[PDB]
Amino acid sequence: GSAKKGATLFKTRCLQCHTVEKGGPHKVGPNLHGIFGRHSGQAEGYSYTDANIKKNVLWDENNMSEYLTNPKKYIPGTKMAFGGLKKEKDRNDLITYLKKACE
Amino acid sequence: TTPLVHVASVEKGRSYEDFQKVYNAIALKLREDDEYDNYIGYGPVLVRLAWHISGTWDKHDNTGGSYGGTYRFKKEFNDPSNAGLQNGFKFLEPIHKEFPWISSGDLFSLGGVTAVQEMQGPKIPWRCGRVDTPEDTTPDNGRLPDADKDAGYVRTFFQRLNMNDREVVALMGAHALGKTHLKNSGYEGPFGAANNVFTNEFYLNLLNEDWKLEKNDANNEQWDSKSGYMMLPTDYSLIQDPKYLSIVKEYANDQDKFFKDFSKAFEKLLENGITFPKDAPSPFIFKTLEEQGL
Ligand code: HEM
Ligand code: HEM
Repeated sequence: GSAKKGATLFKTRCLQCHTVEKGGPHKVGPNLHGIFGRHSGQAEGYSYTDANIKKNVLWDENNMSEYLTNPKKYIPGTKMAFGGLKKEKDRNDLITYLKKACE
Repeated sequence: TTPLVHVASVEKGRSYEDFQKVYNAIALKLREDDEYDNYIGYGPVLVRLAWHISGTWDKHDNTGGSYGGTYRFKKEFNDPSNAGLQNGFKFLEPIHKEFPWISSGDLFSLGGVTAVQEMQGPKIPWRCGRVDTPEDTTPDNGRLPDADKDAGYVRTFFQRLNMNDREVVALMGAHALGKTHLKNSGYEGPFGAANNVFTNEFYLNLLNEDWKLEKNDANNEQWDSKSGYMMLPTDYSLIQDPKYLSIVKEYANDQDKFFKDFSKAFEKLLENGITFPKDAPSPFIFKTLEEQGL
């Protein structure tokens, strides 16, 4: 996917609630540094819903695609108010960008 | 001559299934055209369009309102209060050509309802039957409210639409959605965090963020949070007035309640000025794309 297009999708659709850089501030949602290959509901300092912790999934590219398609469908009771990326292209691009952005 | 009366009149041989298909077209266009306004989507502007075509109503002589579809004429179109709504109008254009039988008022109001529903808001019952009226029935400019005002102004203004305190607080919750644009209204910025998902975040934000009253690039004063949001003076006055403040805390503690009251208020809004006869169908609750499997 296009990491640059992914960067635009993140800036316009995620950034208001998430930062990506290491030791980045918690905002509406948790900081996403180190997100891939970590268990959900595990950001230090952040207060998750029990649903997010209970989901208990190591985040990877596929489950990320699924979540971001429809976050309430993948984790019922989640407080992330987000419609969903409904175009597979945009999911691939976003995840491409997020892969490197938050390493 | 008698007070002006507007009798709902169902489009000849149309029924719930037809309106569901109009809804579907609106919702599908909403889902697919996701780039607009830096990926906010058309949802918020459709909601604003439905409120604006409705908010011209004057309960004292039944002059304004959604019935007449009068937004389609230049005098109402170029109303400075309405700058930016041309986008919602142009959005709804191809849909009107696909269902040329639907009256303009029915289409605008339906746009707003569809938007609120697709954005994961409450279900809003909707009634058809608005009828296009002549160009001389179009309300004068200046019937919509100003932003640089206080709570007293707000309460007073809403009397004209027959809305009480709870209905006003509920309706204002729609400022969870979308943003102000400088070139439209002299105000700039996102109202909140979830720009296109219908939540009770308006209330929560009003109460929980740290706001400062400052001048923007148009020299207008608006309340900005450190978290990057903005509120108009009319919005913030909902925490400056004690009675409003109660209701604000209520909706902030209970989203479900807010959804209920908002659905009631919004439908009332879209229907003010309309008389529905006895033979009229019951109000329609339309199926979202989501519960159709999309
Ligand atoms: C495509 C856009 C977005 C992406 C990729 C994204 C990323 C993520 C990820 C990976 C998680 C799980 C974090 C974890 O389990 O540690 C999460 C949760 C969360 N996000 Fe988002 N985010 C997006 C948009 C948003 C928006 C728009 C909001 C708020 C308006 C938001 C607020 C939250 C919140 C509050 C949670 C925690 C949910 C809970 O604890 O139940 N995010 N996000
Ligand atoms: C005292 C009452 C109100 C005032 C002063 C007011 C004023 C405004 C202003 C100035 C804007 C900026 C328009 C722009 O720059 O694009 C706006 C946006 C908006 N308004 Fe209100 N409004 C009021 C009530 C309402 C109500 C009752 C609703 C819905 C039921 C509503 C829905 C919206 C929505 C959804 C937007 C965002 C539109 C977009 O993002 O394109 N407003 N409002």
